Amino acid sequence: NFEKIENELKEINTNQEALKRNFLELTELKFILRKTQQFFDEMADPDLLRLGFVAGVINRERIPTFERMLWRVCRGNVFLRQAEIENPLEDPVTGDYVHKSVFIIFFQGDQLKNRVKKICEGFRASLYPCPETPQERKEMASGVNTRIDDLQMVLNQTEDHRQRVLQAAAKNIRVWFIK
Amino acid sequence: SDADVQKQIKHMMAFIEQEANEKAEEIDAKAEEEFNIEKGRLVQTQRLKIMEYY
Amino acid sequence: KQFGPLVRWLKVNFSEAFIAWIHIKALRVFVESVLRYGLPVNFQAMLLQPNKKSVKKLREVLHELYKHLDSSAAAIIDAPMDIPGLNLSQQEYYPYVYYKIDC
Amino acid sequence: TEFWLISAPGEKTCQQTWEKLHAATTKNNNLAVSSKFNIPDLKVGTLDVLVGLSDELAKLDAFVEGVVKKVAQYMADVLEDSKDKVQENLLASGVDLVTYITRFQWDMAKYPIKQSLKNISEIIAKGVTQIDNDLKSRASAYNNLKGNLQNLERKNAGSLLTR
Amino acid sequence: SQSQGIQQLLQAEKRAAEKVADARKRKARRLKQAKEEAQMEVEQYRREREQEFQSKQ
Repeated sequence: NFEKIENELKEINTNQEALKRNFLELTELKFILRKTQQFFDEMADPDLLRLGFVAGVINRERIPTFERMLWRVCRGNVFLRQAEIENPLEDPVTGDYVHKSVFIIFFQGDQLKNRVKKICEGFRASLYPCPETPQERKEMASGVNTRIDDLQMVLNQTEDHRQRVLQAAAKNIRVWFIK
Repeated sequence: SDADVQKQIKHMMAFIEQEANEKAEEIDAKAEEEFNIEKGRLVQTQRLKIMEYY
Repeated sequence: KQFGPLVRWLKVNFSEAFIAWIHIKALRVFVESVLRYGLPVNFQAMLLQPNKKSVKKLREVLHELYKHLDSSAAAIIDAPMDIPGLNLSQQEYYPYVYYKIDC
Repeated sequence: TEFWLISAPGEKTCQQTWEKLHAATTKNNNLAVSSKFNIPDLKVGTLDVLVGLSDELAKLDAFVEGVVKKVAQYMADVLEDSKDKVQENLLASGVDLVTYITRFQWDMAKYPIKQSLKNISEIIAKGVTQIDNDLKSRASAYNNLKGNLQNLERKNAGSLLTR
Repeated sequence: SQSQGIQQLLQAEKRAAEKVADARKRKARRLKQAKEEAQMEVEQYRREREQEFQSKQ
């Protein structure tokens, strides 16, 4: 009884962290996917390989230094854009709710790609994969919109299972301890 | 700022223009070279086959 | 026997070595000028020698002049240390392309 | 001595920048002597290629700084008995080093302007590395000869036991 | 306001991509023209040596 109780507790505890991380990642990806189309909101005439493109999210109070460092390392021609993501969102690894800005960078080739990705990783941002075309955007949007709800569902049900089993343990632990 | 935006965009359009120009001229030179050398190849081998025939 | 030939060889070779040095300086200047001021090419650089204790006022006035010739909206004020990654900044920055020769 | 190179970025026309940087500046005050660097109008590669050349010529400058002044160091060390007036013993050409630099221009005869900055920098780097190895060999040979003469001095030095 | 930058960048990318695509099409077309001209010159040599062979006979 003790072995099973503690083992199931350990397993759920461990799995909860991974599910939390993935759910938060997918939430941030969903937000970025949302704002990307607004960034394309000029004129939709087209029905739907030299410019490279990346996107991610940063914390506030970094934005000006980050922007100027990009502008200084890749002088005058790394096209960075950004916008606010209202309401905080937990950092999956840092574990802090903090104000966030979604950001994009466009570049011309491999040499600039290297610098951009390296400076991003140095500033410890979060990129996640991003699309290039409207149908890719819809694919990713649906893929994250199902998975976020799925992971939230399983997280909540498994936490309820934690509650049930932990109540069952606490109801009897003192007698278990004494025995 | 707006000045930065317009100047940066001007520079990027100029550089993509010149990148396209470079690729176009490079493919032009390669197409001409391969035009000449494909003439060489085909003409020479087929003419040598004709040499053997005659 | 050997001192004379060595001095002659070094005399001739320093000329070529330094000419190459300034060639690299010029190519550096051109690439950085294009990047800073994308095409078309419009960079006719200046060679400047500062006078006695002129540096302070000289660079103050140069910065004041170049405020708008190169955007003041970025950099200049401060910068962290970008060690992580392929490359990091080893040079000061200003509203202009600046390089130097240590003759 | 030290010399500065400043972009002078056009301003819609060369004169409206150069004349103001030179004549207007010097007439404002004599804080610096001014001249033109005579940049060559090289063929421009792709922006990605240019970003690669950014690092290439960032490192190359620091490399040649070492090599050329190593040539100068070994020059002085070989000519130690008369290294005075070092600037003339070094001078590439002209009467003075400043006289030389204030007249610099891209030299076609050594390397041509037509080729890409990649190839031109590679050939210049070949020249500089070969200069480095040539120093390491020939200056080392002269150094070994000088050390041999010092061994002779040791042979002629000290008590009669050591001599 | 913000979107026009991305719009212009994407449209310039499209223009450059179409230009280089047309250039590659040009490469292929000129290569096939070279092939055809090679065949025609082979045919000219074949005709001339056909005449020489008949004269020999």
